[PDB]
Amino acid sequence: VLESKSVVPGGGAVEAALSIYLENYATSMGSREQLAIAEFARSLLVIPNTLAVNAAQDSTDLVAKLRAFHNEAQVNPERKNLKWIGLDLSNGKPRDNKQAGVFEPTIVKVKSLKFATEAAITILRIDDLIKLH
Amino acid sequence: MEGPLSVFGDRSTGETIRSQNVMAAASIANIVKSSLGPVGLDKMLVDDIGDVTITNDGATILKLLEVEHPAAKVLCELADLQDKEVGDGTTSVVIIAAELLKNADELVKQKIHPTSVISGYRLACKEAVRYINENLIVNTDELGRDCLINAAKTSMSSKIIGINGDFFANMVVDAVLAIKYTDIRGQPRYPVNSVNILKAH
Amino acid sequence: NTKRESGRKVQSGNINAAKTIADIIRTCLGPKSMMKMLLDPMGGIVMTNDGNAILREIQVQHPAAKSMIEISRTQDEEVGDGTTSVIILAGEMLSVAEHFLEQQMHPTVVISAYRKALDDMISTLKKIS
Amino acid sequence: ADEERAETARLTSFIGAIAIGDLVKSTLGPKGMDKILLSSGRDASLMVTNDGATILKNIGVDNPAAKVLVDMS
Amino acid sequence: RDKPAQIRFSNISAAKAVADAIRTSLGPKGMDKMIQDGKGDVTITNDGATILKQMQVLHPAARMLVELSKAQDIEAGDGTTSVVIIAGSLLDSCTKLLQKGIHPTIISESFQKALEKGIEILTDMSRPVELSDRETLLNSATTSLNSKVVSQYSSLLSPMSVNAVMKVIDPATATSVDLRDIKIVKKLGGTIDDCELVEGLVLTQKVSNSGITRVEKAKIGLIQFCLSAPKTDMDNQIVVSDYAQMDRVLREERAYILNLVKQIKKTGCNVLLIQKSILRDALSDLALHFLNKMKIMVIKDIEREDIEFICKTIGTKPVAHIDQFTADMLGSAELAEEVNLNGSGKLLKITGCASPGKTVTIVVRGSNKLVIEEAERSIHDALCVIRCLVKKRALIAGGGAPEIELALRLTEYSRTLSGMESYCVRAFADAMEVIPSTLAENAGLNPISTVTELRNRHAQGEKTAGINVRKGGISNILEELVVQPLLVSVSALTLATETVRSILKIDDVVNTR
Amino acid sequence: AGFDATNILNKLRARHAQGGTWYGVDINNEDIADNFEAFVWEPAMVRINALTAASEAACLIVSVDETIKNPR
Repeated sequence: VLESKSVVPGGGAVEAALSIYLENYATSMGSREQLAIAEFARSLLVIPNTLAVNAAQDSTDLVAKLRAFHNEAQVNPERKNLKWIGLDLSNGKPRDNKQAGVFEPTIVKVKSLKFATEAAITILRIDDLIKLH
Repeated sequence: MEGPLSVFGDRSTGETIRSQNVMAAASIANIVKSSLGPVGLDKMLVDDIGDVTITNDGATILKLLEVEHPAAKVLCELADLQDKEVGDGTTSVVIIAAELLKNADELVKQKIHPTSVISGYRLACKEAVRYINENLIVNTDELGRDCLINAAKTSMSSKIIGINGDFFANMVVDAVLAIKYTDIRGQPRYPVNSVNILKAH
Repeated sequence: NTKRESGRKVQSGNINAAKTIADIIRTCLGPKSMMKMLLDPMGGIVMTNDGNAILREIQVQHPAAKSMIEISRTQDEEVGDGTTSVIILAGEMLSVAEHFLEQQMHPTVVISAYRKALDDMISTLKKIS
Repeated sequence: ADEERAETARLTSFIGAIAIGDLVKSTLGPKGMDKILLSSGRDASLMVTNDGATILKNIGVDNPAAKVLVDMS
Repeated sequence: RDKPAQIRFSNISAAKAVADAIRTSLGPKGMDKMIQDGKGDVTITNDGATILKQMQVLHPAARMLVELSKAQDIEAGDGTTSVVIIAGSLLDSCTKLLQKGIHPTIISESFQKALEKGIEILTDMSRPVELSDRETLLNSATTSLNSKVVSQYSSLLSPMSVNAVMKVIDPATATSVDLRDIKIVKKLGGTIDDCELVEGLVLTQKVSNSGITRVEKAKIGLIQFCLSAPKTDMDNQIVVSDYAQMDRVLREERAYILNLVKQIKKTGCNVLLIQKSILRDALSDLALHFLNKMKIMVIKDIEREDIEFICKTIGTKPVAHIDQFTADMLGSAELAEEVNLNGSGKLLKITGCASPGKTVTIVVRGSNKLVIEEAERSIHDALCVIRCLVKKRALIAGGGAPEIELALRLTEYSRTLSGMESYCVRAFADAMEVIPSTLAENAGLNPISTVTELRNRHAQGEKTAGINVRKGGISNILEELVVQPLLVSVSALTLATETVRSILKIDDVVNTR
Repeated sequence: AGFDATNILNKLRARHAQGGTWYGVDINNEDIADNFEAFVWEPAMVRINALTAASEAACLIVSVDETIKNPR
């Protein structure tokens, strides 16, 4: 937190927020790019749901409570709660503790996004397929 | 394998070999879905048949595994590379990746230009990162409710072994501030292993 | 190599392995007792009131069987008795708990029930001491 | 011993010589087809041939009628 | 018989099917290979070019693909993957025509007539840049760098290439400049920044210890002789059967050599370079340490490359034994430099060498063994692109975009040709349009729709425009920085036309016994 | 009309996030554009009927999952 001033509710919570926003943006752009962002976006929603299952609070319960707080005029980053955006990950249901140690800052969470994309680029990077006897 | 075995070493051509690779990619990930979070679950990996290890960390699991496909191979290394970096993000990174690789070969193939299709994925992460930078709503310990006192309190309540966030909140505030060695890596930072934490029974 | 099998499928294999061990030793403990006869691969007879002995001389399996051998060894080093006792407790609990609470669907709740039964058990058993 | 009887000897004599025959007939006369000889049983290579000498000698004879003709020519 | 019909159909099936797999080229497409070999080794591959040269096959028709790539590198050094994929197009043509009842000899003829017309039309669309003019060379070199892995070491590399080729050059549009004159050496140490172009001849070798000539004046040594000393090639009557007696023979042997190396230095030697193959042990392993002392360079068990370059460029010829004194047929020289750079590397530079008006050498540097590799590929392609202009100049569309463009112009020329050959060539025009299509197809799922669409977008732009193949979007392709040399695409057509034609020509089974 | 169907669908959503207009696919011209200004004019009512009938038809099938049959 000291190294990078900027912070987020980390884990899958930044992810749950971003799904809706990257979808509003996907639509807006249109064409081939709408799919590109939209597949990127739905992949973000799935991680906090899968996490929920583990602590046995389930996927269905998780999505339901969370997406409501986000809105189209609550796209704001703020600095105070008027819409929730965190998600305690031990609780496995969204609370209103906004500084828990189950959040992790910007430094880890930016590189989480980049490494998941890279795996798609790389497997693709090949040109040519051969068998060598 | 599936398809023809006219050729070998993970070649079967056409639709079949792509299908084979993505399923396998998915199997790794599924192990790490259950081990995801601080709520993660223990797995048993049998390493011969006279040995066992119990683990619940995402990168660790994947290291002992026997890759035998190119998709297998790139995905374990991605997790381990992330373990080298910080060792945080390690359970998550795999899970997102499984879904991405399958979707994208379809969309890159459905090109107008392949560099453009990959760039859309980049465009989604560029907004994401930007957002991430803009945020100071949750996990701010420097403009907290009680600064570092509140940050520690909530952390000890999330990882509670008795009654904690009481005496234990105050400790966290003291230890960071007890080191007066600034380590300039982007803003001033303190080591949390230059502290002395002692046990007494 | 890698083998993938998920959820409740894996969790039955555990029951299957544990209970088979637990049953005769459940009779062997007490002030009445039974015999677990080994038929050896080299032949001949070895028969004990202790299940771990017989597992060691032959039959080790991936889930429960290896776990029962390892906890019981720690037990001998500690107090020196109750080597017999551990294995039965571990298998009867996994047997009876798992099936009804999985069909209902809640694995992680069950893990938290084990704590609440640990907390109760210490308090009540100490009062009668 | 082996005895290959009266019809059969003559049949081996015709097909064997026909097969070797069809190799040198492409190059022969004005420009038409060529031979590009495919080598895999001695060594793995391809060879660009146009001379009948190369084509006929390099491929063995294991059909007894075929031996006589490649030597005379 | 039935031997000619069935062979042609299968051989064409068998190359073409592999060429379908192989066609995943340009950009990120298909899914990686980790390869379990037929000999049980783990091998990992990426890049289309590197694979094709490496490819190990035993099907006679598929071997053609391996070697097609190698010829392309030697003439162009560009388009090495490209030349194979378009060859697979010509194979696609060959089946459809067999069904029509056009005989195989006829389909060969048509390839020549496809080549003759096609390359002329390539020269028509092309904008003719000068091969001796630096500015246009500098843009073109950026095109090739930025299409490879580099995007930031590109800055350093573009100007060094224009200078290097300038040294070897000949004014004409005729065939000159080669990588038999452009000498490419690696060196551990230095960085991509420090890469050095020496206009003369520099050889890559390893030199014992550090502490040797790094100054001017040298007589360059090309020797083919072993020493005369006791227990070498001179008589001794001292026969050993003891460790002590062994010690004496070796002492007197090394001693005489310390004298010998002074006569080597008398000559002016500050460079001596030993033959590859011994005539007993060559100059002994003792001689090399003594030579080091005189301030004179070493390398025993010299590579093949050095022996060819020294004799040709500098006129350097073998010399007589040292006890008999050196013959003095050695070339001129003035530099013996042991290149150390960031604590590593051993090298010989020869400056003030005689030349025939050719021969440059670029030294390729990198602080780590992978970092040298990264300079090396990128520079190779940048040298080669400027090279292609001297051999035959001009710029056309790049990425293989003029083969798609060529298709429209070429259909018209077939119809008005109105031969037997017209039908074969028209059908090839439609096959050159499949190359961005086929590339994408294999990767994913849902093939058909995208496949038809890329051919529409390129065609409709007309004879001057289409889709780009390094940016996408319908925009002018003839000059926009999506260019490659005339040489690359004409060379590719040429090589393809010959190799493919050969499959049609055979008749009946053939297998040497 | 002869297009790549998935590529197209996405462009019409863009003008339903940049104006909320009438952008859809034409077979009455074989192009992509506003359909109101292309006089592709058909009642509200065809669409009213088709939604309600499609839901009604749907709910029945997903609800049944226990079928008792008699081949008597």
